[PDB]
Amino acid sequence: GRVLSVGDGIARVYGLKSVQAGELVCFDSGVKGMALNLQADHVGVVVFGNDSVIHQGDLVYRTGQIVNVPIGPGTLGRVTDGLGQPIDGKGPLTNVRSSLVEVKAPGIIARQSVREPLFTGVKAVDALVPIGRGQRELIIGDRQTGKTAVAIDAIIHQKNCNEQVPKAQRVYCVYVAVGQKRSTVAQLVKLFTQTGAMRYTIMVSATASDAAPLQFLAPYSGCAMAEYFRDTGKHGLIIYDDLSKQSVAYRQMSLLLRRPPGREAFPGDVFYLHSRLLERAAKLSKELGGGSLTAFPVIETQAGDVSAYIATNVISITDGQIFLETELFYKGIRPALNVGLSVSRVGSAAQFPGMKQVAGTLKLELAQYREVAAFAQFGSDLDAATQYVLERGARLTEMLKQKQFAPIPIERQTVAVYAATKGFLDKVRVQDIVAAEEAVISQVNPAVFKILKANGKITPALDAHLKAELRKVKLPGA
Amino acid sequence: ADAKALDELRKPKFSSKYLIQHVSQKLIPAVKEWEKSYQPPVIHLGRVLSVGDGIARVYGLKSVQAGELVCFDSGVKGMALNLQADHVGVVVFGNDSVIHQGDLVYRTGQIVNVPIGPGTLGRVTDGLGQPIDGKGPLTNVRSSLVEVKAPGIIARQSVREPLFTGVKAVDALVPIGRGQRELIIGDRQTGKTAVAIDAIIHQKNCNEQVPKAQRVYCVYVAVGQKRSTVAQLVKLFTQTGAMRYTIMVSATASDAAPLQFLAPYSGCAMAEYFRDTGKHGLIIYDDLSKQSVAYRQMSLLLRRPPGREAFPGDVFYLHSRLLERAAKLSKELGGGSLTAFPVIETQAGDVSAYIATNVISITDGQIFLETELFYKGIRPALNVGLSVSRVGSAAQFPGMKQVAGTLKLELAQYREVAAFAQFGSDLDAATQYVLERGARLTEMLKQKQFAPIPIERQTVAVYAATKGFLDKVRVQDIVAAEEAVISQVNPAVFKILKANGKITPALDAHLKAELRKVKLPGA
Amino acid sequence: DAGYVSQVIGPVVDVRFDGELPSILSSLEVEGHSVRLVLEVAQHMGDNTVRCIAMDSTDGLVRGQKVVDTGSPIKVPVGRGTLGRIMNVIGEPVDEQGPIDAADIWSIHREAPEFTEQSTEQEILVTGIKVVDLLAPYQRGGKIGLFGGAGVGKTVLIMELINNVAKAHGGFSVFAGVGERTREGNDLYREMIESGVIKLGAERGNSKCTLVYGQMNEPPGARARVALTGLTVAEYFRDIEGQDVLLFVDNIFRFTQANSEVSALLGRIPSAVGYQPTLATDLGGLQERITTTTKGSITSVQAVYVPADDLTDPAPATTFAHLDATTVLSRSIAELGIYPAVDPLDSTSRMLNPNVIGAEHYNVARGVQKVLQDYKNLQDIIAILGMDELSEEDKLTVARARKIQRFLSQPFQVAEVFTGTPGKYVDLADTISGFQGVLTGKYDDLPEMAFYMVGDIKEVKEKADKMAKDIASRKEADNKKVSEELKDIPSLDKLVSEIKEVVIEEDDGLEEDFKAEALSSETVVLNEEGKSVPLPKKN
Ligand SMILES: Nc1ncnc2c1ncn2[C@@H]1O[C@H](COP(=O)(O)OP(=O)(O)OP(=O)(O)O)[C@@H](O)[C@H]1O
Ligand SMILES: Nc1ncnc2c1ncn2[C@@H]1O[C@H](COP(=O)(O)OP(=O)(O)OP(=O)(O)O)[C@@H](O)[C@H]1O
Ligand SMILES: Nc1ncnc2c1ncn2[C@@H]1O[C@H](COP(=O)(O)OP(=O)(O)O)[C@@H](O)[C@H]1O
Ligand SMILES: [Mg+2]
Ligand SMILES: [Mg+2]
Repeated sequence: GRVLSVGDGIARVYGLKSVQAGELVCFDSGVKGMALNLQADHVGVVVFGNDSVIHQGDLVYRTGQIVNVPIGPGTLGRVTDGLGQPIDGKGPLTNVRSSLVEVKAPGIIARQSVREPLFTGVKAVDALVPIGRGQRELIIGDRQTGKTAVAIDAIIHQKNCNEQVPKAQRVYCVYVAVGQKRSTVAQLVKLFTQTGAMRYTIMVSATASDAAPLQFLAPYSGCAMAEYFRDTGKHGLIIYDDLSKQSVAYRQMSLLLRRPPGREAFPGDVFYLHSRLLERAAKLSKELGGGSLTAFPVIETQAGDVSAYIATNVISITDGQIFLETELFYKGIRPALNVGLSVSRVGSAAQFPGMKQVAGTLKLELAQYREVAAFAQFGSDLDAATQYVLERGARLTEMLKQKQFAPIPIERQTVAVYAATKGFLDKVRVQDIVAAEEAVISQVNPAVFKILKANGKITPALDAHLKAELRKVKLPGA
Repeated sequence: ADAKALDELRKPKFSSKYLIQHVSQKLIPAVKEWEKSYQPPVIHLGRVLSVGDGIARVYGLKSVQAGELVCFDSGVKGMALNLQADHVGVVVFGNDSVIHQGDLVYRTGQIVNVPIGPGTLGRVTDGLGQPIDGKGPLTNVRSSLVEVKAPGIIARQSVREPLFTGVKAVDALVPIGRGQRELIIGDRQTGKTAVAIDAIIHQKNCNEQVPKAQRVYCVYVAVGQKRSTVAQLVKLFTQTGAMRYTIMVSATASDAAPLQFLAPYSGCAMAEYFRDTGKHGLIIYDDLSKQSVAYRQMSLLLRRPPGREAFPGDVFYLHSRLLERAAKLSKELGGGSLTAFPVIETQAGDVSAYIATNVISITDGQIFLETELFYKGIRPALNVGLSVSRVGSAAQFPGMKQVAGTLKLELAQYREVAAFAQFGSDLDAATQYVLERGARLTEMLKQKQFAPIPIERQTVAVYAATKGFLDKVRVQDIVAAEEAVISQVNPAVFKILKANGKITPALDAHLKAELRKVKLPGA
Repeated sequence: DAGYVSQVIGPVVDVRFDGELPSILSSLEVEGHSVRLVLEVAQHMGDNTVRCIAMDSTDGLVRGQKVVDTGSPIKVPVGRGTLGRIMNVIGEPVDEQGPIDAADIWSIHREAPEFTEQSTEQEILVTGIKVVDLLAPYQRGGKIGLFGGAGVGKTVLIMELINNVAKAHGGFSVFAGVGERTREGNDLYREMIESGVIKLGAERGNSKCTLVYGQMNEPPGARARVALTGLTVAEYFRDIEGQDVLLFVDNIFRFTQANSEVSALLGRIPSAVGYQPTLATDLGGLQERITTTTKGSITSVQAVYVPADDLTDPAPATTFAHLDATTVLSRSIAELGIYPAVDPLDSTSRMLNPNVIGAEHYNVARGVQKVLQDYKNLQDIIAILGMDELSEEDKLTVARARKIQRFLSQPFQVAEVFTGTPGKYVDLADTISGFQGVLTGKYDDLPEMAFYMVGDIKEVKEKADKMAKDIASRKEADNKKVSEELKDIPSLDKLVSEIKEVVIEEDDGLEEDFKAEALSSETVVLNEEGKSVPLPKKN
C-alpha cells in the first residue's frame, strides 16, 4: 500500500486490496499502524507512534492479523506500552502468548451471579458501597481528589490479602494507566515494588506523551491481559484510570479521520467502544472456567457534573458509582464518598456476612445523618434524638477515614465499624482523638480476627467476647 | 493510478497519428468562427468568476499577494485575503453591486495604505482614506503600512505617564497608563461612549497647558455606529473645540464588512505616527466587538472553518496585533506613547463570551460597567471590586496615589457589608460607619456626562471624603455640596498642587483648613 | 530539488514539490520576503503538497515564489553564550546585539525522554510564599502550575517566583514567553538587568537566563512553537551540562490556543466546544518532555490563563493531569483584597503527604484544610444567622478562619513598586509552627487585619502592637495642629512665586521631519505586462 496523504498521526494509504477492518499494518520505518476505516479509494490508517517519519509515497506492509498483545504470566511486574512492547528497560516479555485484543464479551450462559465479595481495603468502599468479585464499579470524581488512591489502595490490599489466601482465589492486578504522566507511573512502579506488589501487578502505561491510538488501545489490551487470568480460572482485578482520556483518545482519531461527529464532537459509536471494553470483565460460571474479572474504570469530571456525556455513558453501562467530590475531601472524610450520591447496584447481595448485619444499618444511620447534616453548624439544640444522631454521624465521619497507601485487613474493618454504630463510641472530647480511633484495632487480642475470617459471620459464640473486648478499650493517653 | 502513470502519460505512445494532421487544420478556423465568444487569456490581471455581498472570487492573478489592494474596473477597491489554488478570494470594499461575471480586476500591488500625518487633525475619513467630512482630500499627509507588526521588546520602556482622564471614577480607582491597554467592557447602553469621550475633552482642555511633550492627540474609531451618532460626536467635538486635536475614522453599519474590518487597523495607523515622532497618542477602538462581527461576516462567506460562536480560529490574533502596536517606546525612538481603549459590549452579562475572554486577556486593565450600577445613581457606573490594573503606583497622580490606598481598602470592606443589610444590625460603631463611609463614597464618586474635570480639582475632591469635612453630611446632598467645596475654596490652590504633583506637608496644612472654611449645603 | 508556494489561506500556506517531499516538522524558507520566514509542515495534502504553518505574517507571499528545503527540523542555536539573550522561535536575536554567540544547532522537535530514565526522588522546593510552602509545596525538578483568570495575579507570581528561586540557585534558568503581553515582557527585561541576572558588556557569559519570547503580536506559528524553543534549550543545558535549569514558561494556554487557531485551518473538524481535535498529543507531547531525568534536572514553572475561572473547558482540563504542584488562583480571594489569592482548596500539590515531608508539615496543612473548608460551608449560613446562636463551639473555627485567610498574604518584592510595603523572603519551619499557632489558639488574642501582608510569627504580633497603638493614636482634636500658620506655613500666594515658567507655543511641532508628500487622486494599477499605469476607463 502506498501513502497518499499523511498528517497528525493519520496516514491515508492507497492500495491494500485485502486489508481487514482493524488490521494491524506496518510501515517502512519500523512504526506500526492500524487501519480503522477503509474507504472506496483510500484506506485510513491510524499510527501507533511518532508520525514525522513517513513521507508521501512510502510503503505499508500488511501483517494479516488483527492487533494483538502478548498475554500471560511473564508480564507480571513488567511495564509495557499498550501495543504490547515493554518500556521498563527489562528486555523482552518471555513466557507470554499473543492473543487478539478484539473479541466479544461473555454471553448469558457464560455468566454466574456474583456472590462472593472482593475486598478493597478502603473501608468506605467495602462497607458502604461494596464491590463483588466480578463486578463493575465506577470510581468517578474530580481531579486531585484520590481516584488513583482508591485504585492503588485496593491493589496494596490485594498484596496484603494474597499472602494469606490459597493459590486459586488470588486477585491479580492490572492497573492500566491511560493519560497519566511518564513520571507518575515512575512513582507507581516504585510503590508496587517497595510494598512488594510487583509480584502481582502489570502496569500498562500508555502515557500522554505517545500518540493517539495507544491511549485508545491501552484499555482493550489491558483487558486482554485480564482475559488471560479469566479463562485460567483465577481472580483478577483490572483498573482503567482516567477513562475520560481514552475518550479524548477516541475523540482525537475520529475527528481526524472525518467520521461524523456527535454529542460534544465525540463520535456516535463511542458508547459502543466504551461498552465492549467494560462488558468484557465478569464472572464466568462453573462450567466454562469458574474465574472472575472485576473492572474499575475511572472518570474524571469537571466540577461534579455527573450528567456530562462521557460520564453519562459509563454510569449507564457500569453498575454503580463511587462519587469522590473535591469539596468534601477537605472536610476530612477520607475518601470523600458521598453516600447519598455513591450507590452500588448489588448492595448487600454480594457482601461478606461479617459486614452484612452491620452495613445493613450503616447505610440507614448515615441516611439519618445526611438528612440532618445542616444542623451540625447550629449550636441551638433540638430534642437530642437529633443531636445524638448528629454525634452518631460525626463519629461515623472519622470512623471511615483511611490513611493513604495503607489498606487495612478485611476482618479488622468489620469490628471497627462494629465499634461505632453499636455504641462503644468516643464519648470523651476530641482533644484526644489519636487514641480513640486506633484503640479498637490495636488493643484487642488477635484471636478474634482469626475467627471472623474462617466462619464468615459473627456467630453468637463470639459477640460476648466481642462486647467484652470493646468494653476494655484501654486508651492509655487520657 | 498514480503520478508516475501521469508522467508515463507524458511520454507519447500513440502508435498512430491519423487525426492530428487534420485536427490541426480545422482547429484555427473553429476558434476563429466562434472568436467573439472568447474572453482573452488573462495572467497578471484578474477576472471575476463569482461575485456577491463583499466576497468576489477571481480567476488568475498570478502576481498578487495576501493583502494586496486590488481595483475593480468600476473603480471599486478590494483586498486579497486568501489565495486558493486556481482562484483568489477577493474581499470587496464598499457596495459590490457593480461587479459582473467577466469584469476586470486590476492589481495595485501595494499593501493597503491609509493616509497618515498631522494634516489629518480635524478630518473624518472612513477606514480607506476617503474624506466624508466634506472638506475635500487630505493635504500634508502620507501613506503608511497598516499591516505592520508591533514594536519589539528592545523598543519599549517602562510606562510612567499616568494619562489623566478627567474622571474621578477612573483616575482614583483604576490606574491608567500612557502605554497601558485599558479595556472598557460593559453592557449595551451603559456609558461606554461616555467614559471615552470624557477622556478626550479632558485631553483637549489639558492640551493647551502641557508643553509639547505630554500632548496626547486622539483618534476615535467608530465601528458600526450609525451615521447620526457620527454626526452627533462630530457636533460634540466641534462645539467644544476638540476637533482641532481629534481624528475620527468612522465605519458605519451601512458600509461593507472589510471597511469596518480595517477601520481600527487604519485607526492605529494614524496613531503610530504620533508615537513615532515622540508625541503621545490616544486611541479608542469603539465597538470592538462589532468589528469582530465585521470579521465574522467575511470569513463565513470565504469558506473558512468556524469555531466558538461561529467566529473563526485566528480571531485572537486579530485583536492581539490590533492591541499590541499601541505601546510606550524607549528613549531611542523619541519616547512616544500610545494608550488603548477597546470597547467590548457584553451580551447582557457574559464575561465568558468568546470575544470577551480574548480582549480581557490581552488588555492590561478593565472597567466593568454593569446595567445594575447605572440605575443605583452611580454614573459613570464603574465596578470597583472587579476592576484591576497593572502598574499601580506611578500610574496615578502621586498626591492622589498616597490617598488612593485610603480610598480603595475602605471601599473593599464596604462592598462586603453592603449586602449584609437584611437584619438591621448597625453594631459596635463599625458595621454602621463603614456603611456610613462607603455610601458617601458612592455619593462622592458620581459625576455628570460630558464634564471633564481636571485631576487637581479631584485630588482636592478625593480629600473631602477621606478626611473629615463630610462626617456630618447626608447621603442625599453630596452631589450639590461637592461643587461648593470646589467653588468656595481659593482657586489658586489647585494650580500649585498640579505644579507640585505630590502631597507635601508644606501643602497639607492648607488643605485641611480650606475644607472647614467651606460650608456645606447638605442639611 | 526545491518547490514553490502554491496556495495561501491566511496564516497557513501550501508548498508543492517536484519529488522527494520534505519530512514532517521540517523547515522551509522563502526568498525575496521582508524577513526570513520559516514554514513548518504539519500534514501532506496528497498531491505532492505539504501544508505549513507560518512563523511570521504571510502578507506578501506571491503565488509561485521560490521555496527551498532545509531538509531538517527547526534549528535554534543552543549554548552557554545564549544566556543574556532575548530569543525568537527560529533562532534570532531580537535584542539587537549581533548574532547568537553559540554553536551546535539542535533540532527543537524530538521525542519525549523515555520511561527508564525517570526520577522519583522528590525534594521540597521552598519558595518563600506562605501559601505555597505550607499548602502546595513544590517539587525540585518537578512541575509547577499556575491557573487563574485574566486579572487575578498569575504573572506577578511568576516574576516573584523568579526572585525567590531563580536568583538563589546560581546556575541557569530560562524564561519562555509564550503569547503574553509585551508589557510584562519588556518590564521583565529591565528588572533582570537591574537585578543582575542578565548582564551587558563583556560579562555576557556569567549570566543566568535566556529569554525565549513568542509574545502576542506574532501569528500563531510562532506562538505555538516558542514553547518548544524555550524547552529545548532547557533540555540542552540538562543533558550536556548537567545543571538544574528552571523553565519559566508563561501562558501554556496560549500555546494550546495558537495550535487551535489554525488547527481548523489545516482541514480538521473542531473538537469540543471549539478547541482543537488534537489537543492531547499537542499538550501531552509538550509536558512529558519537561521532566527530570537521571542525567540532570528541569524544574518547570507553568503559568496558564484560564478563561473566566471555569475549569470545565478542555484546554485547561487536560493540564490538571499534567501538573504535580498546582497554584490555582481564585478571583474571589483577590476580590477580598488578599494577595496572593491562592485557593486553600483548589491549589493542592503532590508533595503533601506525611510519608515524605514529615507529620509536622502535613498535619497543619490538613488542619488548614479543615478550618477553611468549614469556613466556606459556614459563610453561606452566616448571611442568614449572623453568627450568634452557635453556642460558642463553632465560633472558634470561624474567628481563627477569618484570620488565616489573611495569613496567606505576603508583600512581594516585585510588587512593592505599586503596593509600598516591603517584601519578605519567608522560610519554611518558622511559619509552619506559625501557621500552627493561629490554628491552635495561641494567637486568638489578636485583631483581624494584623495577619494581613505579614511574614513570620514575629511580624503578626508586631502588626497588632502598631495597630493597638494606632487605636490609642488620633485621640485629639483641639489645637496646636498643622492647620495653623504660626509655625512654618507660608501664605497661599507665596507658594506661587516659586513656579517654573512653562512655555506654550501653540504650533506644537508637527512639521519638522514629516515628509508631507502628495498622494495620487487616481488609483494606480498595473497592466498585464506589469508596469504601472492609471486605470483604463471602462467597466
Ligand atoms: N488519605 C489521604 N490523606 C491525605 N492525602 C491524600 C489521601 N488520599 C489522597 N490524598 C492526596 O491525593 C493526591 C493525589 O492522589 P490521587 O492521584 O489518588 O488523586 P487523583 O484524584 O487521582 O488526582 P489526579 O486525578 O489529578 O491524578 C495526593 O497529593 C495526596 O496528598
Ligand atoms: N455618566 C453618565 N451620567 C448620566 N447619564 C449617562 C452617563 N453615561 C451614559 N449615560 C446615558 O447613557 C446613554 C448612552 O450613553 P453611552 O453611549 O456612553 O453608552 P454606551 O454603552 O457607550 O452606548 P452604546 O452601547 O450604544 O455604544 C446616554 O443617552 C445617556 O443618557
Ligand atoms: N502580592 C501582590 N501585591 C500587589 N499586587 C498584586 C499581588 N498579587 C496580584 N496583584 C495584582 O494583580 C494584578 C494582575 O496581575 P497579573 O499577573 O498581570 O494578572 P494576569 O496574570 O491575570 O494578567 C496586578 O496588577 C497586580 O497589581
Ligand atoms: Mg488521577
Ligand atoms: Mg455609545
